[PDB]
Amino acid sequence: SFATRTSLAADLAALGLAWGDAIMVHAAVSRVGRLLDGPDTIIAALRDTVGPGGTVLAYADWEARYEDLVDDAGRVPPEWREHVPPFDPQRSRAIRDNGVLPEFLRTTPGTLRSGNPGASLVALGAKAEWFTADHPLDYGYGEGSPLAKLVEAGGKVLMLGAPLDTLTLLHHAEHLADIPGKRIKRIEVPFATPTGTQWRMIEEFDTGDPIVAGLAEDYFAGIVTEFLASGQGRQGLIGAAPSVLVDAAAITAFGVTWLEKRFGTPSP
Amino acid sequence: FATRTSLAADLAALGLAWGDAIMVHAAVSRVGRLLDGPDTIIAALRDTVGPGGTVLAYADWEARYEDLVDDAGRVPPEWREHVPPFDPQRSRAIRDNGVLPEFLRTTPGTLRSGNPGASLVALGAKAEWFTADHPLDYGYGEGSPLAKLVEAGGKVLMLGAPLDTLTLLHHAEHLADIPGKRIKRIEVPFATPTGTQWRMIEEFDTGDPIVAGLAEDYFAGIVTEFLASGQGRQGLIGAAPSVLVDAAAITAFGVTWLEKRFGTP
Ligand SMILES: CC(C)(COP(=O)(O)OP(=O)(O)OC[C@H]1O[C@@H](n2cnc3c(N)ncnc32)[C@H](O)[C@@H]1OP(=O)(O)O)[C@@H](O)C(=O)NCCC(=O)NCCS
Ligand SMILES: CC(C)(COP(=O)(O)OP(=O)(O)OC[C@H]1O[C@@H](n2cnc3c(N)ncnc32)[C@H](O)[C@@H]1OP(=O)(O)O)[C@@H](O)C(=O)NCCC(=O)NCCS
Repeated sequence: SFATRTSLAADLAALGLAWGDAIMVHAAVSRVGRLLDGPDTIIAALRDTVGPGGTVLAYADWEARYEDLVDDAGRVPPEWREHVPPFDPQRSRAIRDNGVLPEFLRTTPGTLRSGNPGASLVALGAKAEWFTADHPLDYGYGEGSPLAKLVEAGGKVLMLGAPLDTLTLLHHAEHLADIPGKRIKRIEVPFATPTGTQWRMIEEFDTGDPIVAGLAEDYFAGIVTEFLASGQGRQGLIGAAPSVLVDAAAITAFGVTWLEKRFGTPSP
Repeated sequence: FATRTSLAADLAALGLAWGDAIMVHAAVSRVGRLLDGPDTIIAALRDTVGPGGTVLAYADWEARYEDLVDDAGRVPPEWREHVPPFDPQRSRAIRDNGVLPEFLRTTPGTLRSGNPGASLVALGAKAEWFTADHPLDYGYGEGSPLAKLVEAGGKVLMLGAPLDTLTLLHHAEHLADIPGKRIKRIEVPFATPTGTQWRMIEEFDTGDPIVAGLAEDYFAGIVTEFLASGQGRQGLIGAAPSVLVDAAAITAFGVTWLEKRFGTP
């Protein structure tokens, strides 16, 4: 009844994960079933399937409880400024909303973590340095971001039993979409540096809610559901977890088209 | 919000001092709302104790393979090379001990000793010494990290944790001169470059009391008697009722406690 490193690797190959792939994972680890090495079995199986030339990624974000204290400008009151732990890509935890897997991947030796805290990705493998280098601090889900690099490299996204609305790459589609009324987030962020804490205003399209008004919180799940119903992507079990594997470029373009058909003015 | 500074003040108020080697057993949920989660506790401990001190915790490890028993403690041959081997840098801390040992283990600079079931994690001035050369047999006895904590005059902090989780009292069980001590043997897999390598580990069993006739949680009674004798300190760390005891004192108290009942003075 134990799911092993070998058995999960076989499930991953059966679903379409291939040697050399760059694979970003969204997991609901409890749905995989009985795991012999806990969540680390999932990470190992992904690395076994993808080989030393591939890369395993996950969405990290970070635990910034201090955001409950910021004013309407997104700035930290002076009374709290020196009590807020600054972001350090090597020490700051992955956000707890994203599950156990991003944090377990972050603390796997060799894993790198990009520099934009809220948009940070973790990467482990051959192109981890490229994925995590020079993450732009403003609009960190757009051009030059790890998500943009995942599309460029022909990477893939694996929903390992996770709800389909957690597909972070669709925030990149939100950034690219040519639509009016895009919601913007501004937040002050402290960065750990060799000379001490540096504070910096971060501006981006807001990813805590849909990019524009008139959308349900989980409307990403609808985009993926329509994507799968249209015959794109792959479906199958990884352990006990029903899973979907999609092409990063395909789901991004589908998401942009989806948004621009509904709120934009598309071509034909 | 409870902050790094306020928790460090609570720790100093309770008796944690500059340069101390402090071993922590925590129930993080009782400390209250923390601005940097459990890492605030680790930071406050290092701030209170300073660069000359050391922060420690009991790591153990998740050896779910132990559920594939055989009563002599051996892994069936079909599983011997599917069992995840112990790697001191990569194996997780056991989850029975709470989130704090694992958060401390993955703090950069933290080291972890080589006896998997008895493994301690240490961060600070003497972390390399504390975690070095952990004997594979009787890893709660002489030359162990727990013995080194006693030797260094360290302290143990029960940070809202149930008092029976005080791992150092297993060292008192090892030291106690008493008959009928129960012994555990188990096969343990170690990760090596050429594949998994095995070690038969022998130790006094720490899953149950050292001898028969004791309550499962009798460590908590020992700590209560220790405090009732006027030793150690109690107080709040954040919202967490806490106990701070001297490692050498509680060990000697524990040895005497066991030797009054089953041994001889
Ligand atoms: C929210 C969500 C994570 C909840 O799913 P979940 O499986 O219940 O939570 P996790 O993924 O962290 O899995 C936890 C499992 O891993 C194990 N686990 C967790 N921490 C562990 C630890 N320190 N040691 C050993 N095992 C551990 C546990 O066995 C646990 O299973 P259990 O509670 O049944 O015993 C999931 O629905 C999801 O959304 N995943 C994608 C997250 C994401 O990418 N979000 C992006 C922002 S929208
Ligand atoms: C079993 C025991 C750990 C349960 O106490 P607990 O406080 O409920 O569990 P933890 O210590 O791991 O604290 C978890 C808290 O830290 C936070 N936390 C846990 N994981 C987190 C994560 N990835 N990110 C951010 N915060 C996290 C949570 O806020 C959680 O509190 P909540 O779930 O109530 O909201 C405790 O009773 C105990 O025995 N501690 C001593 C253990 C020991 O040393 N045993 C020795 C062997 S006998």
